[PDB]
Amino acid sequence: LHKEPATLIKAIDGDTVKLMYKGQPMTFRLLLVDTPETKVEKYGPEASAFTKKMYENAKKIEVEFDKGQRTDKYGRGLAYIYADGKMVNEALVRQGLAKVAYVYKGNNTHEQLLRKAEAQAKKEKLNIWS
Repeated sequence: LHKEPATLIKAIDGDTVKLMYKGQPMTFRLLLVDTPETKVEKYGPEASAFTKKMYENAKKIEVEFDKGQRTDKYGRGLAYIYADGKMVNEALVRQGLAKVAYVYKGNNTHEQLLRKAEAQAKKEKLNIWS
Protein backbone atom coordinates (compact mmCIF):
# COMPACT_ATOMS: atom_id res chain seq x y z
CA LEU A 1 0.00 0.00 0.00
CA HIS A 2 1.08 3.59 -0.45
CA LYS A 3 0.15 6.95 0.98
CA GLU A 4 -0.92 9.66 -1.44
CA PRO A 5 -1.22 13.36 -0.63
CA ALA A 6 -4.62 14.95 -0.11
CA THR A 7 -6.04 18.27 1.08
CA LEU A 8 -8.96 18.58 3.44
CA ILE A 9 -11.90 20.34 1.82
CA LYS A 10 -14.39 19.79 4.62
CA ALA A 11 -14.85 17.53 7.66
CA ILE A 12 -18.21 15.75 7.46
CA ASP A 13 -18.49 13.32 10.34
CA GLY A 14 -17.02 10.34 12.13
CA ASP A 15 -16.73 7.95 9.19
CA THR A 16 -16.46 10.31 6.19
CA VAL A 17 -14.53 13.39 5.06
CA LYS A 18 -14.30 15.54 1.91
CA LEU A 19 -10.84 15.69 0.43
CA MET A 20 -9.20 17.13 -2.69
CA TYR A 21 -7.54 14.06 -4.11
CA LYS A 22 -5.47 14.44 -7.27
CA GLY A 23 -7.05 17.79 -8.03
CA GLN A 24 -10.65 16.70 -7.56
CA PRO A 25 -13.08 16.91 -4.61
CA MET A 26 -13.96 13.47 -3.35
CA THR A 27 -15.64 12.19 -0.26
CA PHE A 28 -13.96 9.30 1.55
CA ARG A 29 -15.36 6.60 3.77
CA LEU A 30 -12.86 5.33 6.39
CA LEU A 31 -12.04 1.67 5.95
CA LEU A 32 -12.86 -0.88 8.64
CA VAL A 33 -14.59 1.47 11.07
CA ASP A 34 -18.20 2.00 12.24
CA THR A 35 -18.80 5.23 14.17
CA PRO A 36 -22.00 6.34 15.93
CA GLU A 37 -24.33 8.11 13.48
CA THR A 38 -25.54 11.62 14.25
CA LYS A 39 -27.69 12.09 11.13
CA VAL A 40 -27.90 11.48 16.84
CA GLU A 41 -26.52 8.27 18.38
CA LYS A 42 -24.55 7.99 21.63
CA TYR A 43 -20.96 9.21 21.06
CA GLY A 44 -22.02 10.25 17.57
CA PRO A 45 -21.05 13.93 17.91
CA GLU A 46 -17.97 12.98 19.95
CA ALA A 47 -16.65 10.88 17.07
CA SER A 48 -17.36 13.71 14.60
CA ALA A 49 -15.67 16.27 16.80
CA PHE A 50 -12.67 13.97 17.09
CA THR A 51 -12.04 13.47 13.36
CA LYS A 52 -12.93 17.12 12.66
CA LYS A 53 -10.10 18.30 14.95
CA MET A 54 -7.76 15.68 13.55
CA TYR A 55 -8.17 16.70 9.90
CA GLU A 56 -8.28 20.47 10.41
CA ASN A 57 -5.24 20.55 12.73
CA ALA A 58 -3.02 18.39 10.52
CA LYS A 59 -0.24 19.87 8.41
CA LYS A 60 -0.37 16.85 6.08
CA ILE A 61 -3.22 14.54 5.05
CA GLU A 62 -2.63 11.34 3.17
CA VAL A 63 -5.00 8.78 1.76
CA GLU A 64 -4.05 5.13 1.54
CA PHE A 65 -6.15 2.82 -0.62
CA ASP A 66 -6.16 -0.81 0.41
CA LYS A 67 -5.87 -3.80 -1.97
CA GLY A 68 -9.60 -4.40 -2.44
CA GLN A 69 -12.28 -2.32 -4.16
CA ARG A 70 -11.44 1.42 -4.00
CA THR A 71 -14.95 2.96 -4.06
CA ASP A 72 -18.23 1.90 -2.48
CA LYS A 73 -21.59 1.92 -4.28
CA TYR A 74 -22.14 5.56 -3.32
CA GLY A 75 -18.97 6.76 -5.04
CA ARG A 76 -17.01 7.28 -1.84
CA GLY A 77 -13.31 6.41 -1.84
CA LEU A 78 -12.53 3.59 0.61
CA ALA A 79 -9.25 4.24 2.43
CA TYR A 80 -7.14 4.53 5.57
CA ILE A 81 -6.53 8.20 6.11
CA TYR A 82 -3.56 9.75 7.88
CA ALA A 83 -3.17 13.12 9.61
CA ASP A 84 0.49 13.92 10.12
CA GLY A 85 1.39 10.25 9.93
CA LYS A 86 -1.34 9.18 12.39
CA MET A 87 -4.06 6.92 10.99
CA VAL A 88 -7.48 8.44 11.70
CA ASN A 89 -9.17 5.00 11.38
CA GLU A 90 -6.99 3.56 14.18
CA ALA A 91 -7.19 6.69 16.36
CA LEU A 92 -10.98 6.48 16.40
CA VAL A 93 -11.02 2.82 17.31
CA ARG A 94 -8.31 3.35 19.97
CA GLN A 95 -10.27 6.24 21.50
CA GLY A 96 -13.30 3.94 21.68
CA LEU A 97 -15.25 6.24 19.32
CA ALA A 98 -15.81 3.55 16.71
CA LYS A 99 -15.92 -0.20 16.40
CA VAL A 100 -14.06 -2.27 13.81
CA ALA A 101 -16.36 -3.07 10.85
CA TYR A 102 -16.46 -6.33 8.89
CA VAL A 103 -13.92 -6.60 6.07
CA TYR A 104 -15.26 -5.13 2.81
CA LYS A 105 -14.30 -6.63 -0.56
CA GLY A 106 -10.74 -7.59 0.38
CA ASN A 107 -9.75 -4.37 2.14
CA ASN A 108 -8.34 -5.97 5.29
CA THR A 109 -4.71 -4.93 5.42
CA HIS A 110 -5.11 -3.10 8.76
CA GLU A 111 -7.81 -5.27 10.25
CA GLN A 112 -5.61 -6.76 12.99
CA LEU A 113 -4.06 -3.44 13.93
CA LEU A 114 -7.55 -1.97 14.40
CA ARG A 115 -8.77 -5.11 16.20
CA LYS A 116 -6.03 -4.59 18.80
CA ALA A 117 -6.70 -0.84 19.23
CA GLU A 118 -10.34 -1.83 19.79
CA ALA A 119 -9.59 -4.57 22.33
CA GLN A 120 -7.53 -1.99 24.22
CA ALA A 121 -10.29 0.65 24.22
CA LYS A 122 -12.77 -1.98 25.41
CA LYS A 123 -10.43 -3.02 28.21
CA GLU A 124 -10.27 0.64 29.28
CA LYS A 125 -14.08 0.85 29.01
CA LEU A 126 -13.42 3.98 26.97
CA ASN A 127 -16.36 6.04 25.68
CA ILE A 128 -18.51 3.72 23.58
CA TRP A 129 -17.30 1.00 25.92
CA SER A 130 -18.53 2.85 29.02
